[PDB]
Amino acid sequence: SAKDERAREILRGFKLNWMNLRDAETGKILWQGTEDLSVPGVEHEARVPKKILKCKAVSRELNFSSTEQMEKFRLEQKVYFKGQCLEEWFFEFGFVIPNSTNTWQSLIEMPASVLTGNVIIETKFFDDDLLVSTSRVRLFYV
Amino acid sequence: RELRLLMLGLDNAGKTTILKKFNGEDVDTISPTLGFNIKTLEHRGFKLNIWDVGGQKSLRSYWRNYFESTDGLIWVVDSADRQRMQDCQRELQSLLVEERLAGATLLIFANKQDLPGALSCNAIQEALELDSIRSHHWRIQGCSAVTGEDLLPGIDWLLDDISSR
Ligand SMILES: Nc1nc2c(ncn2[C@@H]2O[C@H](COP(=O)(O)OP(=O)(O)O)[C@@H](O)[C@H]2O)c(=O)[nH]1
Ligand SMILES: [Mg+2]
Repeated sequence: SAKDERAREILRGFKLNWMNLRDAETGKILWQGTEDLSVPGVEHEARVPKKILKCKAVSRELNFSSTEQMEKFRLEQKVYFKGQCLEEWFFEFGFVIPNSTNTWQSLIEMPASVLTGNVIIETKFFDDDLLVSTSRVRLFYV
Repeated sequence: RELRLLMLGLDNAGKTTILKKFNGEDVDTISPTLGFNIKTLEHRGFKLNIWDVGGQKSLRSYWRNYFESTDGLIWVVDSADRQRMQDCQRELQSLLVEERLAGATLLIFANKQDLPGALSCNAIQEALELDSIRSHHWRIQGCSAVTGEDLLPGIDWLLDDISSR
């Protein structure tokens, strides 16, 4: 159907270029992952300085591209420790310009051996209710 | 509630540098915005969603898709680009008569005041016809996004005015 064909164009034209973590207080990037964050057969992971666990303020930034125009774009980001919720963010972008590259950033306010390897940042992007892309990044402190 | 601030202006006005400078981030590797740059943060107890949308000619036609629910409009001007000062004026006045932006507080950032040929605030106030503006509370604030000088005075006023509504 035309509708299914259009949604395939949307999915095919979307790309999460990079994601990073900054110490909000200083504005210094603690870790930034780039290359194919949403590529198959790869358990995306991040080696971030454990000192981030001492930051009272952390900012997380995302940069994504979309060849196709979208009308009700939004993202759902949840950070888990196994099954428990550490964080959950939502954001309605709405309109996304065709052939655009965009950035979104939020200022976010247990040991390290227990966390490391057991922390996942799951980002889901939707256009109304069409799942455009899913991203999982397992965190390792230091 | 969260406040939504929409930052627009011609390309090269310095919108992105102002936003990064304001958040204490490096502003030496800033490139043209080909879409939007959104920062969600808290300042003085306010939770803000600041939308820096690209100002290239090709992108302005999409600006209107982000007008809904805007509490404050931040219009950034390159104080040293006297050339496009007329186009700048027309774009702004066009925005001021938009229905989905009615009541929104207006902050005019006369940016790049660190540059030699930077027009005064009075000059920009005249060139942009701000005195005729009467459908929106407004204030012009000269500033420098590279040094960060006077960015807060502008933002702080904007938040105080919006909250009083
Ligand atoms: N000297 C000086 N340069 C600035 C200032 N603000 C921005 N720039 C420079 O102007 C260019 C465009 O800035 P940018 O923030 O990307 O503009 P935007 O197009 O409005 O997002 C970049 O080369 C910036 O480093 C300022 O206040 N003073
Ligand atoms: Mg920009």
